[PDB]
Amino acid sequence: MSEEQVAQDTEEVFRSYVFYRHQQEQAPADPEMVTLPLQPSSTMGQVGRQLAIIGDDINRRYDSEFQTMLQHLQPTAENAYEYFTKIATSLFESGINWGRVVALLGFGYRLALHVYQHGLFLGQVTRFVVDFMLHHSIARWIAQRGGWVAALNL
Amino acid sequence: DAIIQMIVELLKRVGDQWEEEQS
Repeated sequence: MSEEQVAQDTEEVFRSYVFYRHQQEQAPADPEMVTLPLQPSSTMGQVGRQLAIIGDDINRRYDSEFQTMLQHLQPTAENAYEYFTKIATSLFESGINWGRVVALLGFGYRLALHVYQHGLFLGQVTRFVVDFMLHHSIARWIAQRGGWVAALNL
Repeated sequence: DAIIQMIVELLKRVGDQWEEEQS
């Protein structure tokens, strides 16, 4: 499986992940997490749904910590790319595992939610996630392990 | 940069806890 294929899968996984996380957590949420195009029957759509379900407990455990941190980081449309890239790079500095790959999806979700709540961005954050994983060689790491479906089979 | 590294530390902790529980 190619890195470009993983990148295309990543967009679908993240799109579906944010839909199901939004629904799981029902604060103003971003309507585009509902209304942007979505194929719930697709293969990667189902992977993203499963990742959201799996992560519900851990996400609730750390919700207050992340939101206090994001509240003080104050990400905006102007600096979100810089902050996302620095966070994502440092996250993988000591190594890649599926937990950390999935945690980056969760950070993307929280980042998109925060910028919506405080400004007037989901499409952009989607590109940040896909492009980072592609160019930083996370996509290769995923391809070596059989693709995104491997995340459901630890 | 301080809060960047604070977020990174939490994501690493969240991710490693996720990995172990799913494994």
